[PDB]
Amino acid sequence: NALKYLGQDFKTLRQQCLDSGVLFKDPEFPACPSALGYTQGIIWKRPTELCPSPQFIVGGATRTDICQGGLGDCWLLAAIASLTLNEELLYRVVPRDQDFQENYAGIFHFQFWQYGEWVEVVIDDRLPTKNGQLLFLHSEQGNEFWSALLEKAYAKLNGCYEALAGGSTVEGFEDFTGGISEFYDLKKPPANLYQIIRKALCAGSLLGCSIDVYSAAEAEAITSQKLVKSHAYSVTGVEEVNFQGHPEKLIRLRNPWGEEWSGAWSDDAPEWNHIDPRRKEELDKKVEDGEFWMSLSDFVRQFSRLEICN
Amino acid sequence: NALKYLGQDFKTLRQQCLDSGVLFKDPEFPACPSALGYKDLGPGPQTQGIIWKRPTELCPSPQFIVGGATRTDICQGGLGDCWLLAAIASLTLNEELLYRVVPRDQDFQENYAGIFHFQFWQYGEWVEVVIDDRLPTKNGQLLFLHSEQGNEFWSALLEKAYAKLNGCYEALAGGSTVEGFEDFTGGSEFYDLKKPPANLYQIIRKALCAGSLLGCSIDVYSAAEAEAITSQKLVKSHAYSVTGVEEVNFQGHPEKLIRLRNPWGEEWSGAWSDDAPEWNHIDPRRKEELDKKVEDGEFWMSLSDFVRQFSRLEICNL
Ligand SMILES: [Ca+2]
Ligand SMILES: [Ca+2]
Ligand SMILES: [Ca+2]
Ligand SMILES: [Ca+2]
Ligand SMILES: [Ca+2]
Repeated sequence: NALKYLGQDFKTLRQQCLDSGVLFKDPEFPACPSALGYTQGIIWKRPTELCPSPQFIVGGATRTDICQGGLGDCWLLAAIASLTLNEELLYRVVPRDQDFQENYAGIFHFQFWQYGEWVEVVIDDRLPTKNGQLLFLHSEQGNEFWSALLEKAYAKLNGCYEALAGGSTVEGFEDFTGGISEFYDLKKPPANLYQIIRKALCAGSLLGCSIDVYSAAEAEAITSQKLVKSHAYSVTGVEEVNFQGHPEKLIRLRNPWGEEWSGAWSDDAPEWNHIDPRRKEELDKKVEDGEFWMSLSDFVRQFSRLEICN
Repeated sequence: NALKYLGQDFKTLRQQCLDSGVLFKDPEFPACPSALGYKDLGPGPQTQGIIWKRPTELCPSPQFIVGGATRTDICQGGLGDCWLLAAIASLTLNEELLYRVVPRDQDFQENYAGIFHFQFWQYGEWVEVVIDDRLPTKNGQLLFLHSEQGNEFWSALLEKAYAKLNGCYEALAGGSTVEGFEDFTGGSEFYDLKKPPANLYQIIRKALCAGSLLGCSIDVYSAAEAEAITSQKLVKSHAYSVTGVEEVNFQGHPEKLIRLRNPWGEEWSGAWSDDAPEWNHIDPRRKEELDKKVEDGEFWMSLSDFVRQFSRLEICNL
């Protein structure tokens, strides 16, 4: 039974609002510069003000819905994308019976992991905007707001949105479910890296990776093959194809921007025409979406580290 | 051997500076508003009149360590990084590990070039972080972490290297971990003090002797109630170090006592407090041993009042 953060109860607070005919304004996280953590013309808007018929979830709560905005919370967002592949645990963190029509009182709740247990966090649905548009996390589908709201929820538990940026975890994700964070030096990898990744993905584990830098000015810089440096990616898959008379190990990556690697095994790359055309159809998706394949060899050369949250 | 953060090598950068006859200025963490933070320490009240000064500009003869690297040297300044500072205070009770994080062959005399290094735990390994010794100051004083001995600077510099690794000083405030301390050495366990285990005393004692890091705090139901002070001088929503357990004989029975330290360096006013009358009712030697009368942040409580007053105990087993 989850701890109520600051003793706020979603159900009793929603009822109070509904009965009063008001929308929730969270006294513990005001729509103020202190919630931002710091940029002109930021106005807080509810989804019901930006849209006539806002949806909480459209076509399922998926990684497609994870596009980073003007905030350096890549690790959190690559983590949420990874979490979408573990559907049962995603829907612990993101309660599904939440929407903008039934019982709508401008209030939402999420469950996070803090201090060896589940914590329930209540928020109001005012979200920072600039120019009629969400500043921070948004979905590919503009009528969809579950991920915008989830991110505000993490920001609340971290003190402000800015505290979400820069680090390799956040409050609500530290030792998630009481599991073991494991890290692999990709420059000295295990011989069975492919299997360890495949097993983790099958187990509903969370995997991400980054490219280390040697200068603060090189952070977020983009390589000649369109990788972003010092930037958390999701590992979203692995497959084996037969290429040039031998097995060929592939790894699938997703940039939390939602928009990619231009090297071997990239979306429009020529290696896909030298495999079983059936495999090209199944694997080579040609969408500018942040998600792409690399060979596992190219993966270990380009990136510094693999993280696995078991 | 530890990974060098941003590829920065202490020994070769230090010699470059000595050979140049300059003092190191870290190009990767400028003594600028950016190194401070974004809201409570961003551009514009707590940051008005901040001057960065090296300890050599603050003092005529600055020291790195004076009479040991000990918890009395951890006094929190105008920055809400209490979990970190309770962690570091806790870590001072594990000497072997403290001196892996704080390399001892550093000073302000021989080889001094305004550069220091510390090793932290990041991504399942040790990381070495280099800093210059320019520290934030206001009104002629350190703003953030300082020692009780004003000529001592190891802990001030340590907290600066944590700030660097975390992006800025502000990044160290608010949390129950920080970059360089997440899953320290492969280590965390949490006890609900309102439904505690029968053997809690023994769990704590074992952990303290293992050289584990122990800490505790009081939860709030209101954000405004953070850092509020109770009628018995406890601070709410505030990281404390657990630094000791003892059993004394009191009113015919064994009495279990726990020692806590406020990382402000300044205390519980109740039973077993510094000047509490209970002490005059146990063996005089145990009183001289245990009852130190110093406003230093550190005090005893009975384990019974501890579980009544505090919400949660963290144990980070190394
Ligand atoms: Ca969707
Ligand atoms: Ca592209
Ligand atoms: Ca793509
Ligand atoms: Ca000292
Ligand atoms: Ca004292």
